[PDB]
Amino acid sequence: GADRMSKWTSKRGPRSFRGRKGRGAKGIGFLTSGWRFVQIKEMVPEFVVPDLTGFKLKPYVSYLAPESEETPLTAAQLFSEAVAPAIEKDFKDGTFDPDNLEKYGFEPTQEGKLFQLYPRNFLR
Amino acid sequence: ANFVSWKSRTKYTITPVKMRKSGGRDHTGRIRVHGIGGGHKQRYRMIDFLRFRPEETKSGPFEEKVIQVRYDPCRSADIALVAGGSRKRWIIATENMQAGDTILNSNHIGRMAVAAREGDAHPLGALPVGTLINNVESEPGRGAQYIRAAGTCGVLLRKVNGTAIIQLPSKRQMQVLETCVATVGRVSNVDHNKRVIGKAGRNRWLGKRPNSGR
Amino acid sequence: KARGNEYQPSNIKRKNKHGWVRRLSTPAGVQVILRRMLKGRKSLSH
Amino acid sequence: GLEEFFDDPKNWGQEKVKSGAAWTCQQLRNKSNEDLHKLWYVLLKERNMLLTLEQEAKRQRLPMPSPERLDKVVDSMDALDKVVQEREDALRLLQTGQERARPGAWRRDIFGRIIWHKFKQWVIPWHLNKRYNRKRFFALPYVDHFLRLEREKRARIKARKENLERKKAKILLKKFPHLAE
Amino acid sequence: ARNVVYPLYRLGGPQLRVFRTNFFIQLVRPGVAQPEDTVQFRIPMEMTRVDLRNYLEGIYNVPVAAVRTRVQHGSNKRRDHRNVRIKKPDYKVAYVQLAHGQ
Amino acid sequence: AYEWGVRSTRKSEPPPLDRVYEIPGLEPITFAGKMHFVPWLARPIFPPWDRGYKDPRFYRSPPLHEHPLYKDQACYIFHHRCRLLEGVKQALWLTKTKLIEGLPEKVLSLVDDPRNHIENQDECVLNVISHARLWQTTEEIPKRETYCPVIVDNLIQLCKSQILKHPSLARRICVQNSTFSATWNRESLLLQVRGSGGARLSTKDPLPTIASREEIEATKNHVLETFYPISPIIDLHECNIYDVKNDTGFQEGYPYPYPHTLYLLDKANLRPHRLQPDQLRAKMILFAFGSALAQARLLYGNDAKVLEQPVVVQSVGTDGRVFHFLVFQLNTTDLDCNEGVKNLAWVDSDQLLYQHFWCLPVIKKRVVVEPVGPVGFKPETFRKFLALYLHGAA
Amino acid sequence: MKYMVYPQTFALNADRWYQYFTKTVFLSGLPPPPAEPPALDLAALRAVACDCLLQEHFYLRRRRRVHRYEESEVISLPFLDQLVSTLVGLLSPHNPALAAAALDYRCPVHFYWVRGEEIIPRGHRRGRIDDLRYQIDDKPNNQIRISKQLAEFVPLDYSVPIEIPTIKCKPDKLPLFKRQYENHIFVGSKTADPCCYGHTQFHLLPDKLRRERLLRQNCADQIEVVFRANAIASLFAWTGAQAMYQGFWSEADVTRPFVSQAVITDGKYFSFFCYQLNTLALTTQADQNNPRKNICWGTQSKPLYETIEDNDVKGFNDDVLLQIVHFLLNRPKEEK
RNA sequence: GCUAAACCUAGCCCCAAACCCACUCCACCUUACUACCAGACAACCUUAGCCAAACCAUUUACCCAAAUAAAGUAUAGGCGAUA
RNA sequence: GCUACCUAAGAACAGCUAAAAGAGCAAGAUUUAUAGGUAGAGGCGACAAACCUA
RNA sequence: CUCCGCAUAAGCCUGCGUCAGAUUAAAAUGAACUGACAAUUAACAGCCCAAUAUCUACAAUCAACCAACAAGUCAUUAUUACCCUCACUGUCAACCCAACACAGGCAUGCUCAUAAGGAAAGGUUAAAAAAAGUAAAAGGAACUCGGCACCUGUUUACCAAAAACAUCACCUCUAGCAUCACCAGUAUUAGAGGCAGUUCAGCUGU
Ligand SMILES: [K+]
Ligand SMILES: [Mg+2]
Ligand SMILES: [Mg+2]
Ligand SMILES: [Mg+2]
Ligand SMILES: [Mg+2]
Ligand SMILES: [Mg+2]
Ligand SMILES: [Mg+2]
Ligand SMILES: [Mg+2]
Ligand SMILES: [Mg+2]
Ligand SMILES: [Mg+2]
Repeated sequence: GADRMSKWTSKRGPRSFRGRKGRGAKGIGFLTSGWRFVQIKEMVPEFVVPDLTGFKLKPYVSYLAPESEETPLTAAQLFSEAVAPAIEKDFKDGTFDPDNLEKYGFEPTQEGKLFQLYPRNFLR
Repeated sequence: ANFVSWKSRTKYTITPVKMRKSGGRDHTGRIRVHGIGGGHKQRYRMIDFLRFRPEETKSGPFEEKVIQVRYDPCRSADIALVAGGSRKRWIIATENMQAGDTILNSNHIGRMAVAAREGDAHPLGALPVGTLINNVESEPGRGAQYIRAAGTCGVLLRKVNGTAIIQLPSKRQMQVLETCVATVGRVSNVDHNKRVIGKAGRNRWLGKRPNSGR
Repeated sequence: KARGNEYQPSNIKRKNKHGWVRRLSTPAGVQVILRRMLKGRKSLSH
Repeated sequence: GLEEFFDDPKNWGQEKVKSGAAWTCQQLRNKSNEDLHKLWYVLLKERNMLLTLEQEAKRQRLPMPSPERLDKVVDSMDALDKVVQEREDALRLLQTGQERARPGAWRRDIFGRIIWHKFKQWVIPWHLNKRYNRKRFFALPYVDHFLRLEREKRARIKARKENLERKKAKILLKKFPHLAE
Repeated sequence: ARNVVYPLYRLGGPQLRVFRTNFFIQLVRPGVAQPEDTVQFRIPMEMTRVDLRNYLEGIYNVPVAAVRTRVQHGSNKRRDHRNVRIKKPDYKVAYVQLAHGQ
Repeated sequence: AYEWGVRSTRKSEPPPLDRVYEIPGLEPITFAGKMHFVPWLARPIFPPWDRGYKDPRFYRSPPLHEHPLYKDQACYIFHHRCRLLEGVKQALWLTKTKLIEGLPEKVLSLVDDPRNHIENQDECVLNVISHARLWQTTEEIPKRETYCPVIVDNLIQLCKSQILKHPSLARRICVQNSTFSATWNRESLLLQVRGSGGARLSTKDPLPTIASREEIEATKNHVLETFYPISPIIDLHECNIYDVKNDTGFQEGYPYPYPHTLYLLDKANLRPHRLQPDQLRAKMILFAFGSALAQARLLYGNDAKVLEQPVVVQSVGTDGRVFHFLVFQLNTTDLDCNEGVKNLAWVDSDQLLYQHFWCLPVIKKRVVVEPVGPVGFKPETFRKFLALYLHGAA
Repeated sequence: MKYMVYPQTFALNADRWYQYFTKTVFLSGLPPPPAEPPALDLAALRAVACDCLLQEHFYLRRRRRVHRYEESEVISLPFLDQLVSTLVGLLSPHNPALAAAALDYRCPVHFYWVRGEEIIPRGHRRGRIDDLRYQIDDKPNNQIRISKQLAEFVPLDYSVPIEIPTIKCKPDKLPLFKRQYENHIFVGSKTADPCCYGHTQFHLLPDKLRRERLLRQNCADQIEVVFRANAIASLFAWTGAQAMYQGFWSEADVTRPFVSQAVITDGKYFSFFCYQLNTLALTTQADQNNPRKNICWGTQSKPLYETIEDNDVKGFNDDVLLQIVHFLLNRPKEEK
């Protein structure tokens, strides 16, 4: 008699089932003695909203705009525009040496960084 | 959930321990012994059967005072709360055990037969020949496994070459070393057999359901 | 006197008896899931 | 304020509201990260206003004014995510050489299927994790036969589709004989 | 944000921040009579009332006194021509009370 | 000897290790690299894992011996939940005190004259009993966990109305949640008393000494009775991690440092949880002794000498219906030896305020046999209660 | 089914909604002085007030650590008990009634009443008239019950131009929730108790409503609302229960006012309220042409002290303390 | 005159040839589709009965790498059936 | 999830004779909610060779 | 009329709210069917807790007196560790399991006759037969298979009888022992068996 096809949700089942299951909201704390909930400020996502005053970009773009070819960014293109110039200058001056990759922005490891690329430890 | 034995407590205590009935089923959940089921809820009192168990620091013979003698739902005999030093424990009560009495537990074999005092625990070899004994152990330090029921008492027939011959309540000779502790006297509730159940309903209270063979 | 009312719905019983975790608990139950996957069942289990 | 959720009071009631084109990925790619961050909230407030108007139109049982505005805003925000994701993706490759942001591994499951298992974050090591260890990332021999039946089921479906395509081609030639080639 | 892994927080770690939230909300007309200081929203399932208060205050600069939410069940009664149930999606409803007597 | 804990309930023994570990120079290939178990690879051996930081909700405490306060010599602590097997007799030995049946003449004398009795005392006391046992809550029959605290509080409030007659009663306060600690040695046994629970009646002035020096010296002849084969420290918490410190319960400068009276409540609904009459009196002696000892050690230091100015502390113990009264004088702080001057304790026991209470009328054959209200009320008990309260202010 | 009315509530602007449910008009300040055509030892009362404030905060040694979320129940609650229990004893010579009064500790006060009607919106009972039922289950920290009623603050037919607030939506939007359970009318003791009249009530606001939390929740204007809502609900429930203990009800309205006083504090800030119950005819029928209104007087919360450093209380406000004494010195008028 | 009737596609079957499958994001072995705590449960072991012998009791079949032929031959078998 | 038995932890039972508590008239070898266990060469059965979702 | 009703639990999952409909019930207002729109807001409830050692003989019954037996839901301390806060989820209905003439089933609290909840008659006629109810001269079971008035426990039947099984007692049988049943038991124990009212008077459409 039970409905197998319908989605299983916290509305279904007895009181124990309904309390335990949630709707996908991320937890922001823990439960202590007496079912008291302690909210951890750091767990609560902090919205980083910028100052939009004096900002020229708007939701839409004027139709009188030169269409351009789509060129997705690649790791090579980023290297040629952000890292290649510094190495090219140093190589001419002979200052460049392999041991000093970090001078041009290379990170040997992600440990100790606030925003680590892999494994990603920051929200969108 | 599969059967888990309630007998999981590892530390001795005099506090009654909550018991779980089996209903005649083994760990497989199938009936092994028929006619077992229901009854009144019972709490287990950890009975100490190694009468001669001195305290951790102390050693040698010691004495205990009978604080209380009370009914036990888990056995036919009555039990006695005995306090010695800073430790209390549950023991089996003798026929004349009473509150306030002092009892002795010794593991010393005298050159002769020490005077037999009810409720004391001496080595079989020390006990006089032809004395009613109870709570006898097969091996030194094993703990009393025999003559533990209400009103039961074995006799020490003879002591020969470091061994003792005792008559079990079933009139069967048993031979044990002379360093095996035992308790002088009959077990409490000598009139246990006399009691009449009277009503079929009483059997259900004792946790015994109908058993039909065919 | 009642007839045809064998079903006494209980979500706890239904999940425990026929649930996903129950099926995976034994090799026979896993094969139950495999057969239903092969047949293309919309609901593999309760 | 709360009025940001609604369109310019002048526009209320107007059958249409003229709007510009959606941002393209190339246009956004020229902008800086700080500009994209500010543009996101500019687009976000516009999207919330349009979503609000769309719902009120249903409540009033009337058509939504200029519904294509919502399609444009969703296109621009999707493009903004792609442009920002590409920058992070390219940066990750250079610094770590990792294709994906989230660690994972190819695993076999209890059903014998090969799956990409995305890793979750834990405070304790896996060998001490009671719940994680209950999961079985292997299949036993009894799964082998079902894998063969599943493979043969896949082959039957593929064979039917290929056969049908060839049949349709013959029907096409029957109706259009010049297509013989 | 929704459909994104949250960086696990350990005691004493940095604050969790979301630079480009993908939460989109709808301000809606109440179906029934509400107090003057009450504003009703439809928000995503994953958005908590704490998120909504920060979301409105941070992005819209709306002082929020109280926030309450509930999960509205969407009817699954409708059947298509194949006699297959059609699911109206469940959505979350939020009730926001404006601060400062607004 | 029968061992407790059946094998089936004990943790299963580790599986037999793979034999590849036995072979020297061979590295067993394990599933540790896979990060999950597989039956066809050897089980890894994992090094003990440490979190590396502090996480309160998952904290583990160090081994007991490593604790900073761990001591090789055990200390026996008496607390509110300690139930003495020998009751008062054990308490008398532990505190090196002599027991005198009844209360002192000085205390009782205060209530001897009618001018000290409260107006309509019997009517007022009867209302207190009816309020706590019948009227206080919506429940038909209030339970001991509620009526026992209320009856004592109201009785103290009834005695507090005499501030009009005796203005000195303004110099006393009733303190809740106060705790005191006193440590002393008896026959080389380290003893401690951690006092908690009940109400502490505090006064700005010390109580007068009940017994003169002549009576204090007469105690030398008295010999502390002993119980054998029961230890004096039975039913006490044998503690190995402890601090040998003396605490009256308040920091320096408290306007009411002197513990006038200690009120102890046996407010347990279940009879087994409730203390026995003799056990409750034993708790009163130790708590009264503990409070007095804490005062003596504070004023006169940690030395073990006969006190020139003894300390008097009173205690009242009740379960809501039965009251026990105690006056304790700390004559000596030299407790290590049985011989010498001994402390004096005046104990009045098993004083019933009322025999029984009927919350509902008893009806037999549709006739009201017994009406609701206190049964067998004994106003004498309250006079003893009033006498202890008036003591030191009248 | 009835609405659970919580005197200590988190609902925004609850005081306005509670005024409608109880038909209560709220006035600022205290009631006009009682017209009338053993000195008070202020130095001894200030000392005792500071000896209770410093015992809990400083002198008393705590075995365990007191966390911020326990202060209200570990420090504030015991302080209020002693402050009341000691002032009543010290002031008993000045006010004879206190000597025979009954002092309660966290005793329940219940009041059940009907106010207004509704049309059942849904179900098999849709369209039928149903009474709007309300229940208050209060638990004041301390309360003083006397055996003789206090004097009224204004006449029974006292009227004011201030209108009673109305609501344009259902009470559920406060928010308010309905539950069905025992309907209790309780003054803190059963009817048999001779002490069936109310003197003063002492309320400690819960930690959830602490001033600090309200400030960071953008609810600074709600600080005074919490105090007012607590007083209106609690004193209405208490006086209403007292009137129903004398046989009065909606169809047999009170023939004399029923007054009571409340002191509402969070452990540092104190508020003083006076309530006069003039009518119980609150049902649509009984309240058809009923001109009587219930009156509640209240003051703005003031700090008793500013800070406590070690054993020194800095900033003790005698005005707040004297106001507590004035409430405790109110006595039932004696007969000729 | 109603009810109806009529239809040609959807796809499917058998071969041949080629060795197939599958990580947007998020969720999913706990009550699957559930962000976030000291694991420990671990897989391996003759297929059976029976088509037939007109019953049934030993006895017959379902795989191991080249179509054909040797050959239904050698051989096995209540020397029966049959293999 | 029926039913039989059992386990865990719950719950219900007016009046009347009323000593005795008892299917007396109208508190028990009673009834009952919840979760769990025992499975077909079997289980369970105050044994009808009954019952174990016809 | 009330047989209930309201609420909770369990189950169920939008399933008589608004608007519209050409759909639907006997019914071209109603609508539980279709389309669109709206809705149930936490205080109630669910969702809990740092470690190690240690503590926990005294039922309940108005718990007092007098009592018992089947022997019982209710408790800590020591030291270490810990400064933070109100998230998440259930909340609608004329509703479930059934049966398809409610045939029936369904836990708890409160109300104890309702302040809540409901409608036995589509209209007519007033034949038979049939069902139920009521009244009935004289008689009062006549004529009819048969009217009405060695303990205990289940069973078919029911006023019931009977037998069967169970079982107190009784009897024989096997067993000298412990860490999963028996049993945390020990021959005064455990298990397996056997146990051999009529007549009369009175009343009734029988
Ligand atoms: K439903
Ligand atoms: Mg909610
Ligand atoms: Mg709650
Ligand atoms: Mg509801
Ligand atoms: Mg009605
Ligand atoms: Mg009808
Ligand atoms: Mg008809
Ligand atoms: Mg007749
Ligand atoms: Mg005849
Ligand atoms: Mg006759």
